[PDB]
Amino acid sequence: EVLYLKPLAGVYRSLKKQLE
Repeated sequence: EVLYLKPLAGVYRSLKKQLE
């Protein structure tokens, strides 16, 4: 995870529909 690398990158991706 590295503090917030994976937490912000998964939450933001899925919401923007896998970041279209």
